[PDB]
Amino acid sequence: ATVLLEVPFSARGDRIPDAVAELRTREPIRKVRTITGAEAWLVSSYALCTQVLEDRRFSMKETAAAGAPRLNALTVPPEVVNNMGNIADAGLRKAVMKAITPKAPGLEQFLRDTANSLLDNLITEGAPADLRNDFADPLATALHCKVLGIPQEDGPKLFRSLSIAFMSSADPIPAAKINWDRDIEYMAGILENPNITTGLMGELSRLRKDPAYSHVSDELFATIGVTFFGAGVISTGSFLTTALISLIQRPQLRNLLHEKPELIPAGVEELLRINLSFADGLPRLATADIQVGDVLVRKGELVLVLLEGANFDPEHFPNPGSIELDRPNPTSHLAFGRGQHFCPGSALGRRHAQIGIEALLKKMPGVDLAVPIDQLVWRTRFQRRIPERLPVLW
Ligand code: HEM
Ligand SMILES: Clc1[nH]c2ccccc2c1-c1nn(-c2ccccc2)cc1Cn1ccnc1
Repeated sequence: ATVLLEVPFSARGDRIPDAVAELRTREPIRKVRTITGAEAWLVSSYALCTQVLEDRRFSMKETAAAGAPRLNALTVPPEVVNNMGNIADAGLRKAVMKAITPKAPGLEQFLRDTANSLLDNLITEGAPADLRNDFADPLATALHCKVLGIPQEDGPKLFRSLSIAFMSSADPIPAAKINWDRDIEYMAGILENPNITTGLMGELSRLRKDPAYSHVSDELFATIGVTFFGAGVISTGSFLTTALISLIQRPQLRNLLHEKPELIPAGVEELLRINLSFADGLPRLATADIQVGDVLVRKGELVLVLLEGANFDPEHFPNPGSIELDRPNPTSHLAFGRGQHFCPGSALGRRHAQIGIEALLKKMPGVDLAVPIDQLVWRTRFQRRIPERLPVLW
């Protein structure tokens, strides 16, 4: 006898397990066990993944309900699960979304300058270089300090919360509350700080004193800062790190993009499609009995939407493991989700990766791994897949 299939399958972010394709073919919705011991339905085809994400009766908010089957323990207060809904109810969605586009004057130049400085320091120090800890993550951190309007020198401390805050744990995590409460106090201070006049926190600080927002809570204003910094930094740093691996493993593509950088946006869209940065399926709780494929999902059950299930589905993306810059459906992947909860940072995440890759290919056209790929150490029980270090030479 064997136990019920456990998720996640593998923390490795450099290859998809052969098993995903066999599951998609045989049982594109099927029962699994999460690290908490809960049962869940794992959805792994493009068609069924999009069905679940576009039907709000598969609820994000309700995943936080006491007593629900859980993917993992919350590392945030349960109200944060409904963060975007709370932002919309407060009348803040348009302003928040406008502040996190990559369009502010100077933003892209700042990204380019920062990437080039980071790369020059690595070149000066000499190979090998760690492209996660000394390039992708500092680039993400610097970007989000700029986007939020907060001092660059405050970035590293906020960043160091994230190796715990985005854990995927069976049990509550005492350090997550300590860091959460500290980071909330920081953002509350930022809202009171008269020098903070630009970016997301500068805008929230003005709206906070506007009569139309006088009953929006100071807790929610601070929560927006903490959550958008953390989600954006972990998501862009992790995605860029594992996209760099996929690029380095493809010398012909690396060379093509170095030679024709106008193709980098199309290359980044494929790197998004094939990205394994999300370590777990996206969780939703059924609020009704709903037919998904051959399974009648019952009210109260947990559903997990496997992004790489959709994004490597050959029925939607032929030759799914190959990076093709001429696909007819290039942005139709699920790397940013789909539906009500589609990532509000998508444009920023694209631009962070495009500029980081453009800068890397110009400065380090010969970039290559400095260790055999199997020597990368994949972080476990985390909400992202990332190598602890990414050692390269050039
Ligand atoms: C390449 C980078 C990124 C990737 C791959 C990514 C991916 C995703 C995905 C898949 C979702 C959907 C979650 C769900 O439906 O359960 C999402 C939601 C979200 N992302 Fe991103 N993200 C990235 C960058 C960012 C950035 C830069 C920010 C902010 C600065 C951000 C903020 C958020 C927020 C606040 C949500 C929640 C939306 C909601 O619950 O409605 N993300 N992201
Ligand atoms: Cl949840 C959720 N929903 C969101 C919607 C919009 C932005 C963020 C979130 C989060 C979230 N924030 N966060 C966090 C923790 C500390 C600092 C900054 C962020 C970790 C998670 C994810 N997590 C937690 C428990 N299980 C999953």
